[PDB]
Amino acid sequence: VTAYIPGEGHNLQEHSVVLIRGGRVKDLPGVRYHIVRGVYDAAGVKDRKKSRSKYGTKKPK
Amino acid sequence: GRYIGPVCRLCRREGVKLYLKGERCYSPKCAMERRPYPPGQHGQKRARRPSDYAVRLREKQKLRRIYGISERQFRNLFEEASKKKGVTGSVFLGLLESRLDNVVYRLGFAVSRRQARQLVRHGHITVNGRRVDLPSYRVRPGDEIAVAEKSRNLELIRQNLEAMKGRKVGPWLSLDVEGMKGKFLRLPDREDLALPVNEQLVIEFYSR
Amino acid sequence: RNLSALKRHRQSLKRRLRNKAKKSAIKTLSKKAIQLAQEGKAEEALKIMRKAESLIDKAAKGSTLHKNAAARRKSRLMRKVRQLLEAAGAPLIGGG
Amino acid sequence: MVKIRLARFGSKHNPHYRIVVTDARRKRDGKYIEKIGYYDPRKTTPDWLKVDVERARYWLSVGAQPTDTARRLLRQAGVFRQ
Amino acid sequence: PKKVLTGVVVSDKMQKTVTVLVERQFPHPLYGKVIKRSKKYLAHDPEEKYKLGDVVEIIESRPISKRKRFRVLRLVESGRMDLVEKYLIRRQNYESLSK
RNA sequence: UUGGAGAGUUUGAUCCUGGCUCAGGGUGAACGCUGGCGGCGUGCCUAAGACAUGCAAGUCGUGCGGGCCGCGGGUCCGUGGUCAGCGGCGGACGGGUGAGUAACGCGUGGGUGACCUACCCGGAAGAGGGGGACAACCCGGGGAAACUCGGGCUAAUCCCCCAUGUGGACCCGCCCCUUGGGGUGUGUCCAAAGGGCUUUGCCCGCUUCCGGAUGGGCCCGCGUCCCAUCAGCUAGUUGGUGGGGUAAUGGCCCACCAAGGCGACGACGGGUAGCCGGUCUGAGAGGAUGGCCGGCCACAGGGGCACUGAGACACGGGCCCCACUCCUACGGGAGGCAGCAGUUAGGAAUCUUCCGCAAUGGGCGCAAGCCUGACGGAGCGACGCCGCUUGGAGGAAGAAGCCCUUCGGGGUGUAAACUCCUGAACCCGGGACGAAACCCCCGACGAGGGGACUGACGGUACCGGGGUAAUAGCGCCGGCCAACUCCGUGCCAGCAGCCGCGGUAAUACGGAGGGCGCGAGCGUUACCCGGAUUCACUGGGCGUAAAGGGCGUGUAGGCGGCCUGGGGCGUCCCAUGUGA
RNA sequence: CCUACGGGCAGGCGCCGAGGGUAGGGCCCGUGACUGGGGCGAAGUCGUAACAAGGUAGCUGUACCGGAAGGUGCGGCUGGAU
Ligand code: SF4
Ligand SMILES: [Mg+2]
Ligand SMILES: [Mg+2]
Ligand SMILES: [Mg+2]
Ligand SMILES: [Mg+2]
Ligand SMILES: [Mg+2]
Ligand SMILES: [Mg+2]
Ligand SMILES: [Mg+2]
Ligand SMILES: [Mg+2]
Ligand SMILES: [Mg+2]
Ligand SMILES: [Mg+2]
Ligand SMILES: [Mg+2]
Ligand SMILES: [Mg+2]
Ligand SMILES: [Mg+2]
Ligand SMILES: [Mg+2]
Ligand SMILES: [Mg+2]
Ligand SMILES: [Mg+2]
Ligand SMILES: [Mg+2]
Ligand SMILES: [Mg+2]
Ligand SMILES: [Mg+2]
Ligand SMILES: [Mg+2]
Ligand SMILES: [Mg+2]
Ligand SMILES: [Mg+2]
Ligand SMILES: [Mg+2]
Ligand SMILES: [Mg+2]
Ligand SMILES: [Mg+2]
Ligand SMILES: [Mg+2]
Ligand SMILES: [Mg+2]
Ligand SMILES: [Mg+2]
Ligand SMILES: [Mg+2]
Ligand SMILES: [Mg+2]
Ligand SMILES: [Mg+2]
Ligand SMILES: [Mg+2]
Ligand SMILES: [Mg+2]
Ligand SMILES: [Mg+2]
Ligand SMILES: [Mg+2]
Ligand SMILES: [Mg+2]
Ligand SMILES: [Mg+2]
Ligand SMILES: [Mg+2]
Ligand SMILES: [Mg+2]
Ligand SMILES: [Mg+2]
Ligand SMILES: [Mg+2]
Ligand SMILES: [Mg+2]
Ligand SMILES: [Mg+2]
Ligand SMILES: [Mg+2]
Ligand SMILES: [Mg+2]
Ligand SMILES: [Mg+2]
Ligand SMILES: [Mg+2]
Ligand SMILES: [Mg+2]
Ligand SMILES: [Mg+2]
Ligand SMILES: [Mg+2]
Ligand SMILES: [Mg+2]
Ligand SMILES: [Mg+2]
Ligand SMILES: [Mg+2]
Ligand SMILES: [Mg+2]
Ligand SMILES: [Mg+2]
Ligand SMILES: [Mg+2]
Ligand SMILES: [Mg+2]
Ligand SMILES: [Mg+2]
Ligand SMILES: [Mg+2]
Ligand SMILES: [Mg+2]
Ligand SMILES: [Mg+2]
Ligand SMILES: [Mg+2]
Ligand SMILES: [Mg+2]
Ligand SMILES: [Mg+2]
Ligand SMILES: [Mg+2]
Ligand SMILES: [Mg+2]
Ligand SMILES: [Mg+2]
Ligand SMILES: [Mg+2]
Ligand SMILES: [Mg+2]
Ligand SMILES: [Mg+2]
Ligand SMILES: [Mg+2]
Ligand SMILES: [Mg+2]
Ligand SMILES: [Mg+2]
Ligand SMILES: [Mg+2]
Ligand SMILES: [Mg+2]
Ligand SMILES: [Mg+2]
Ligand SMILES: [Mg+2]
Ligand SMILES: [Mg+2]
Ligand SMILES: [Mg+2]
Ligand SMILES: [Mg+2]
Ligand SMILES: [Mg+2]
Ligand SMILES: [Mg+2]
Ligand SMILES: [Mg+2]
Ligand SMILES: [Mg+2]
Ligand SMILES: [Mg+2]
Ligand SMILES: [Mg+2]
Ligand SMILES: [Mg+2]
Ligand SMILES: [Mg+2]
Ligand SMILES: [Mg+2]
Ligand SMILES: [Mg+2]
Ligand SMILES: [Mg+2]
Ligand SMILES: [Mg+2]
Ligand SMILES: [Mg+2]
Ligand SMILES: [Mg+2]
Ligand SMILES: [Mg+2]
Ligand SMILES: [Mg+2]
Ligand SMILES: [Mg+2]
Ligand SMILES: [Mg+2]
Ligand SMILES: [Mg+2]
Ligand SMILES: [Mg+2]
Ligand SMILES: [Mg+2]
Ligand SMILES: [Mg+2]
Ligand SMILES: [Mg+2]
Ligand SMILES: [Mg+2]
Ligand SMILES: [Mg+2]
Ligand SMILES: [Mg+2]
Ligand SMILES: [Mg+2]
Ligand SMILES: [Mg+2]
Ligand SMILES: [Mg+2]
Ligand SMILES: [Mg+2]
Ligand SMILES: [Mg+2]
Ligand SMILES: [Mg+2]
Ligand SMILES: [Mg+2]
Repeated sequence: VTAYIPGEGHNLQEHSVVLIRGGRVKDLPGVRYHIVRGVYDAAGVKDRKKSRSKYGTKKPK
Repeated sequence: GRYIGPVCRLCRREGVKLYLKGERCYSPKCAMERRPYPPGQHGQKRARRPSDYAVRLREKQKLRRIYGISERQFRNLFEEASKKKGVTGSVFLGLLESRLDNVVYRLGFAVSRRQARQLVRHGHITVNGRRVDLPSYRVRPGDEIAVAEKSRNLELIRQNLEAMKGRKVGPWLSLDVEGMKGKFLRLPDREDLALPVNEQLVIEFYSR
Repeated sequence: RNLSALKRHRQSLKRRLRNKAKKSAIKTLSKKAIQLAQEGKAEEALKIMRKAESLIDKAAKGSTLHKNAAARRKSRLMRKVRQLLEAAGAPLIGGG
Repeated sequence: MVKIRLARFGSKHNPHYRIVVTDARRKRDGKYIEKIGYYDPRKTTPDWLKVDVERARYWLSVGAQPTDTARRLLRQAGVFRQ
Repeated sequence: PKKVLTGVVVSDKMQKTVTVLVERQFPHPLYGKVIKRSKKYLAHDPEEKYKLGDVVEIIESRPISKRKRFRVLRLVESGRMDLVEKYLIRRQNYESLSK
């Protein structure tokens, strides 16, 4: 299937190993699942500050 | 753990003076007396009509913040009430009251409940003899809530006990002052305290 | 890689042997008897019939035949002998 | 045989036996034939042993055999004083 | 007790055996209404003495054959061929339910 | 009568219909960000895929005869041990798992005149005389091992025969009975084993029989999921006679005879599933569900089989076929973790190759005692619930920093600083309950009294004394829904559960300040119930919203007028058993 | 071979039997050159069939036809303006 990559900017390319979760994207028909950032070869959003667990981004100092 | 943070803002949001501080609460330095408007950048703005939801939230938070208690332990108690025989508010209020740490501050050994815990906690309190360092203890009719003998002789409790010689406290309670001992005689009728809170409203918040 | 569970097995072999042996014996004699009483030959069938009945019941004693089995084996035996002889007759021994 | 013994209830470091007449080969905390009294070895109560002595003797009559440590809590319950 | 049932013989066509059609009413667990269900029993008739129409009692009995676990207790009433015809037509009516 | 809340979205607006959506509770969970403590639970839901090493079932010298070593010390006899053997009883319990199974499998109530039951208990009787085998051992032949073949010796609670016959078994007759129940008469048939001490008597044993209890076997009524786009099924099929078989009924099996049995009350077929106690939810009715604990069932690499036995068609017993795997000396042979751990694979994902028999319980044993990955505990994992912490009192008309600002001030904020009080952690000493039985003493091995031994957890819990201010995180702030402002972006980047936000003034994107909610947790995804009276029994509907069959005729079925009477099936009442 | 000799054991034959093999059928899943429509997109092309008497009232069952919506016949319905 086809899955959405949430967040600003991603390190995904062909062969990237990925974890998915349920939940469509109302506006992209056929996208019915989401990629979990911060799991396997899909990394978190560099620089998120707000709502980070949802974008797999660790906590900054 | 429990709330443990800025504590004046609570009243300021809840609109009423909740006596969470013990002493300062009576000086005109009290947060409420200086600013009787809600915390933060927007307290000074012409507040908008609060929704029924709003209404009941605040009222519960109010009743909760009063005892500085975790939402769980709060909920359970409510639940313990909703099962239990009688009228829910009573029992909820009644049960809430029978919490040692509260019952410690009630018989006045402390100025804040928030301080009364630290006592209950650090072992400085006891019941019918044995020491009890668990603030959630459900104090029951008959109990003797002494101060730990090996704590009778302490500055912090000396002060607090003394301002209590001639204080009238609770139709449901007694106090051999100077001996530093008290009695839980009964759970309040609602009359017995008039906390600034329509607890019917709290039932309604949960029944949603 | 072992046990005296083996021991327990070794025995089963030998016990088995005893059983099977005593058990066939029955059949031979028992039926030899039914045989006679068919061609009866009355007296003999009764002679044999007993040497059956003893062996049947001597099985019954142990772990070979169960009791009711000996009983079962007996009832059917006698009925056959009798009713066979009863189509010629009559008994020169017992029982009965 | 049918037996008479301690089927543990309670919880970790909080023993609490039910003395039961169970089939020798039932599991220890298993289906029993009949409960006949309890027993608390930590002793933390007014009565930590009641023992339907009239029943315990029935089973005793009609065959049952108690454990070692169940015989005693029946001696202690006076089931043998004649 | 040994369960006893009351029903009509609908088939005599076996030797030393008859088919006894028991019925019952029982109110429907959810929808309330009293509803009917019936069942056939192969009933033991050592004397081949019961006939069609015969409304009889049968009793839970020691197993006679695979499927015969009842002996015919007692004649209760003769000649209700009006019943036999009930069942019989229902059966007949089935030829029409194929495809 | 302890129990019942709704909201968003079809329009310019309305009412109605109707779907989609959310807030609630839940879980053997998993994912993210973060993570201090303690207790009680709990933790391969996927591959019933594959498994290295260890461990999970044994014990009795008070059944017997020997080997090796030792203590007594005249080849010997004793005593102890130890090794196997012969003989016991156990190994069918306990532990595991859910593959199969829509079934008398399970649940519930019943039947058995159709039945069995080791060790236990109660009671009646009893144990006389012979005779024999086989291992161990000695002797030879085979191998790397697994081991093994042949020959001879010998004990016993091993085997067999005779005797005795309370008794019991069986044929026939008869009486009561009424499915094969009980009694009896004639015929017939069957018992046995000894061991140890204090040695004219106990005790553990052995035998036949009766009853109890206990665990079962079998049988019947009622209940038990989806598809009728599965409608017809059936030759051991359905019934009979006769046999065989079994503890016992039974086409369970066989021979013969008859032509029967089953199905819209859903046969047959296909799909899914172990069932219940319970669990989750719900006002209830309902819906969902069967992990943990308890009960029953089923399987033990896939299959078939029976042996021994009271009981198995036997997880760590046997045989054989298959599949895979290893071993080696290349000749041959060995395996069965759905036991406890553990490895690997698979997966989003589920743990220590721990500790001990102290308890409890089980096996053997007179007892001592041995075995016990059952079990009691410890280990790991915020997996769940519960309790505890990161402090408490004081402290400015209010610091710096940062945010807003109409440039006056507003905000974080008593928050901080700083003051004093307490004292999680750590240090120090003490240190359990769980353990009183078995045993020994006296009593009589009984009643009873008396003494003693024994703790994995654990030097832990907890008691006492000294003592340190000592982790905070996460979601969210357009409406539903509690929480608002600046900046950057400019139909981009992005957000998104639904309605919808972004086209240079965005409370809806991103950071910030501020705010709301929870707090060693917070959020996400998945699934279940709920909101959904949205399958409606409770508690909906069909003129136009989705929905009356094109119309007759009619089978089964559902339903049915006034009066009287019998029965009493539904219905109603009480009692009573069951509802672990 | 044992004797326990009217017997037992070996051993032999048979039934049945795991499965294996030969042959022929039933169902189900996966997949296939090519192919038929369907949903969606949309920022295109062609026309404008329906909603107004929608510019030929409309809808309809059927039959025949046409790039396409559609048209026409026969019958029916008003859920048709005047
Ligand atoms: S001071 Fe006034 S506001 Fe601040 S806590 Fe005491 S009472 Fe509440
Ligand atoms: Mg890569
Ligand atoms: Mg979703
Ligand atoms: Mg967001
Ligand atoms: Mg107040
Ligand atoms: Mg107050
Ligand atoms: Mg209001
Ligand atoms: Mg109430
Ligand atoms: Mg052995
Ligand atoms: Mg022969
Ligand atoms: Mg046998
Ligand atoms: Mg026998
Ligand atoms: Mg028959
Ligand atoms: Mg009510
Ligand atoms: Mg609601
Ligand atoms: Mg809209
Ligand atoms: Mg519309
Ligand atoms: Mg609109
Ligand atoms: Mg709606
Ligand atoms: Mg609710
Ligand atoms: Mg939820
Ligand atoms: Mg996590
Ligand atoms: Mg981590
Ligand atoms: Mg599994
Ligand atoms: Mg596989
Ligand atoms: Mg593999
Ligand atoms: Mg071991
Ligand atoms: Mg002995
Ligand atoms: Mg020894
Ligand atoms: Mg030995
Ligand atoms: Mg075994
Ligand atoms: Mg087992
Ligand atoms: Mg088991
Ligand atoms: Mg299963
Ligand atoms: Mg099926
Ligand atoms: Mg049934
Ligand atoms: Mg049943
Ligand atoms: Mg002898
Ligand atoms: Mg001899
Ligand atoms: Mg004799
Ligand atoms: Mg028969
Ligand atoms: Mg058997
Ligand atoms: Mg059959
Ligand atoms: Mg035949
Ligand atoms: Mg039926
Ligand atoms: Mg149907
Ligand atoms: Mg299947
Ligand atoms: Mg299954
Ligand atoms: Mg409801
Ligand atoms: Mg419903
Ligand atoms: Mg289920
Ligand atoms: Mg499950
Ligand atoms: Mg279970
Ligand atoms: Mg199998
Ligand atoms: Mg396997
Ligand atoms: Mg196998
Ligand atoms: Mg198998
Ligand atoms: Mg045995
Ligand atoms: Mg096997
Ligand atoms: Mg089995
Ligand atoms: Mg195994
Ligand atoms: Mg090997
Ligand atoms: Mg070689
Ligand atoms: Mg071989
Ligand atoms: Mg192995
Ligand atoms: Mg593992
Ligand atoms: Mg792995
Ligand atoms: Mg992997
Ligand atoms: Mg564990
Ligand atoms: Mg032990
Ligand atoms: Mg023990
Ligand atoms: Mg014993
Ligand atoms: Mg061992
Ligand atoms: Mg161990
Ligand atoms: Mg354990
Ligand atoms: Mg100021
Ligand atoms: Mg200020
Ligand atoms: Mg400032
Ligand atoms: Mg300022
Ligand atoms: Mg402070
Ligand atoms: Mg102790
Ligand atoms: Mg939130
Ligand atoms: Mg909310
Ligand atoms: Mg709001
Ligand atoms: Mg840009
Ligand atoms: Mg802007
Ligand atoms: Mg938002
Ligand atoms: Mg924003
Ligand atoms: Mg907590
Ligand atoms: Mg969560
Ligand atoms: Mg739902
Ligand atoms: Mg209705
Ligand atoms: Mg409706
Ligand atoms: Mg009509
Ligand atoms: Mg009509
Ligand atoms: Mg009619
Ligand atoms: Mg009628
Ligand atoms: Mg009528
Ligand atoms: Mg009438
Ligand atoms: Mg009636
Ligand atoms: Mg009842
Ligand atoms: Mg042979
Ligand atoms: Mg075949
Ligand atoms: Mg075949
Ligand atoms: Mg083969
Ligand atoms: Mg295609
Ligand atoms: Mg195509
Ligand atoms: Mg037109
Ligand atoms: Mg037009
Ligand atoms: Mg037109
Ligand atoms: Mg036309
Ligand atoms: Mg053209
Ligand atoms: Mg034309
Ligand atoms: Mg017409």
